[PDB]
Amino acid sequence: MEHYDLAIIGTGSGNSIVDDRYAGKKVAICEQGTFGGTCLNVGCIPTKMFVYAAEVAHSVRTSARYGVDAHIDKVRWPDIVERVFGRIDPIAAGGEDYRRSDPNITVYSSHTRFGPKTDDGRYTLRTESGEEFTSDQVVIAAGSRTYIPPAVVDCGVKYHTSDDIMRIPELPTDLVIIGGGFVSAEFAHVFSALGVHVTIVVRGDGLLTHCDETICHRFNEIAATKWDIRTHENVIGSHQDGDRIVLELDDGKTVAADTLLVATGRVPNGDLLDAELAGVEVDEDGRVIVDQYQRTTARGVFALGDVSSDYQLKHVANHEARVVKENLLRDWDDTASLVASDHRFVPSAVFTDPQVATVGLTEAEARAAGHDIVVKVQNYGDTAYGWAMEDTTGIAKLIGERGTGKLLGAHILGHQASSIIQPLIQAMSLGQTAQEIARGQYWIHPALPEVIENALLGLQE
Amino acid sequence: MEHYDLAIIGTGSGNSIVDDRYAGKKVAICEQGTFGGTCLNVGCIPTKMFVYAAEVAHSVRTSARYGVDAHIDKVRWPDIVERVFGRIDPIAAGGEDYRRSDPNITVYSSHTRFGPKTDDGRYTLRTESGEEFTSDQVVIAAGSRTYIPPAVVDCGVKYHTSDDIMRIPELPTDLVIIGGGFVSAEFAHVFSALGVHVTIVVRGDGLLTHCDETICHRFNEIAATKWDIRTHENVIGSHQDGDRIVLELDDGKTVAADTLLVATGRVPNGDLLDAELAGVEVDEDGRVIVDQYQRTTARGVFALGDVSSDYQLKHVANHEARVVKENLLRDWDDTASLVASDHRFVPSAVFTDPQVATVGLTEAEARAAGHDIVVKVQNYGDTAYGWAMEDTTGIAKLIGERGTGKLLGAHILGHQASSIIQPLIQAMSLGQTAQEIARGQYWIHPALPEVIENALLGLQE
Repeated sequence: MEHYDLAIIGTGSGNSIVDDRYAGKKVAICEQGTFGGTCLNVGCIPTKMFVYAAEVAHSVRTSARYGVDAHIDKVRWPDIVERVFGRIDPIAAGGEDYRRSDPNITVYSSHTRFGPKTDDGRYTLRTESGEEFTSDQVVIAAGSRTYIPPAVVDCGVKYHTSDDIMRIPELPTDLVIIGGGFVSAEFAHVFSALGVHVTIVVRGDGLLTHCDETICHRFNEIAATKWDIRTHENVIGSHQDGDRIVLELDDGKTVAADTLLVATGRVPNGDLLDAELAGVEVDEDGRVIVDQYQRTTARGVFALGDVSSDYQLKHVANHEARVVKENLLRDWDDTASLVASDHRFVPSAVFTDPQVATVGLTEAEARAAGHDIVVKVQNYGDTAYGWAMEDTTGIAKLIGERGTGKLLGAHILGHQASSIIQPLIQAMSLGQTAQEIARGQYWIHPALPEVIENALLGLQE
Repeated sequence: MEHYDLAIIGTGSGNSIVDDRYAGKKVAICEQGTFGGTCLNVGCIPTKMFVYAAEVAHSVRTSARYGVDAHIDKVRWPDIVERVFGRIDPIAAGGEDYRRSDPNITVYSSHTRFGPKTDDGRYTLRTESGEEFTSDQVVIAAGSRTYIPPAVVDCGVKYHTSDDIMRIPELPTDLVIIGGGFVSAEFAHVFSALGVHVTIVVRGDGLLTHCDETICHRFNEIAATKWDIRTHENVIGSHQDGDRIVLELDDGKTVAADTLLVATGRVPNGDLLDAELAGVEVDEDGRVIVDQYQRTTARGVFALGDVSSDYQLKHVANHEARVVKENLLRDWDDTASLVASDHRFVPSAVFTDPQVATVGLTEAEARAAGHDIVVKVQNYGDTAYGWAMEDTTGIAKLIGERGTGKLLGAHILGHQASSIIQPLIQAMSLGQTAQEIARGQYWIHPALPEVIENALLGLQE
């Protein structure tokens, strides 16, 4: 019989768990699909890669705006796909040899359930891969999986999410997109920059109704002038009609396009473990119960982001991986000095046209929290940039508590959003105020971040 | 003869100093070139404006690397120039009435100069503009003035600096550029992106020998391949030969090109004021002497910016104007509440191909300060930005003191250098330690600012 000291499933951040410290144990990291979890092969890392191809293919489109003329000539879609996913296929087969070919660890193939605890209290793990093995401690990453509404299970039309549409063999002539959220808004810009009309069919009223209000506003009012935005219009079902896919719409007006897309949201993958038997709560989501220290209800076993966090992102996953790989040594005894995850302020970034990056709380949140607010919206304009790009619609909305000047969540759309929210992230996370950032440091001028200046300067303080 | 409560020489930042507070006094100003100083009319706002047109004209050139095809098609040089200077011609004569006619002030013309103090100790100021008036306090902005070596008085060939080469009627077919002193080599990229061979002729050894050593190195060793870089070889004399100008070199290398450029450096403007009579020392440079509080040697009179400071930039000029506009009221008595400028770290940004941004001290300087250092080189590469863009040549130099994990100057070159040094600028200003900044906050994954991540992570701590 085989038995390890520590086990892992997903390796989004689960490959970061293996460190020194242990260095002399038996470890298994049974990964089911490509080593890297959801991070490198399907989720965060593989995205944002096509984005630069799209950004060049968009700057050529907008070249006329800057006294420049440029032609698309030809689109090397095969070369773009091989440049993106020809980079992460051998590297994927690299973090796997880390824990297969190399000694004190051994990894197997897909499937990793849970089994009844042994009489001596150890954790049982089951592969449907003709094998069963127990261990002492097992941490679960198991990434996340995109979710398709029943409209696809009533037909069988070929569907694509973030998992596969980046490796589609051909560039469509006309594309359908459904979903208003994180996973769906990137491909709209990414593809439309490469010469395809996309047809957005959401389930609410507009795109991404779970972000900033005064950012949803001016993202709707630029997405309308590029993509076909159908509002509610709940897709009732689909029926293929030869070539060209046609979905049936809530108001009868059936919509047609070449290729399909879905990705309305994600769900964690804790259910597939049947942890109900091993005394672990999963709670419908797949989220798997944890706490501050990512500690579940069973001993020695833990979980990480996506599968468990309240943010399905890799930075929170890395902090949770930090506390996981650290807490298997500072035993569950001392709830102090056991090191807890940072589940305060986190940034989210959706790279579309234009980019968007948010952090902290929105106006609705702080108004529901009872504080009086000094919100400002700085136009990507009055800076010495703005006019250099003829940027008319880019904005950075910054929220701060009055009296003291405590910034509480920024929301920026326009050129350079992620590398502009980062000063605001730094100020947010560790006891920085607002004026401090404003007139306590130089802003190079005419550097891009100058917006923050007029974003912070004009506040109450 | 007249006497005012406040006088000014130049309104580069002089339009911002008179900022309420007084609101009910008599104020006089003196403009020689154009109301608005060098920022709005010649310096910061321009130069960097054409840069985005050039950067689009460079992304088209590099599109081939990313499975993209794009054409140079057309350069709308007249439309670019009118798009640039259609912003600073009416606004210059708009922000000027802001501080000249309305609502209780009077400003005069021509170059002004100090005159002998009156018997009651008041400052006399002389405009060659027929009229003369004195005052009680006078601030000197006088920006900075471009400097041409004697190399031009031995020829008479048409020469261009930052003042005018952006408003040249046509775009040359082959261009020569001289000057390596002040951070001038922006126009090299700006023009070469628009289809003209530029010929750099320095006076030292390489381009801009007053920057970081291991950055001058890897910037010269890409500028050699993109632009025609002629090393040292002091031109001295010149002789124009029709359209294409040919300079005669001491070593025989006659250089040829259509249009010329002259950006070897700038010098402060204290000499032309003959302020020597009104008791203010004009040091060797021609500069205006001040100190922490921007306090010169005569009372009530002050100076700010490049005309007096040791930094020829507009952000430091605006901070010095910030302290100035307040210190004209808090008399020299309380030197503790007379408030001082922040003259530690200052950021510089040179917008070329690619951009570059520096802050604090370089490695040589910090070695001259006696600290043992934990320098890191991030390489701008294995991060997800360079991983998606095949970014090979961008770099980030981070300097830090050992033991505690301090910091002594960041230096970043690449696509996004100005808007990435700003988190590092904020970290510099207020005692954040490398350890704190690294994993004490979230950094968006996958996103450009991840470059800072492994720049801080891969350290002694």
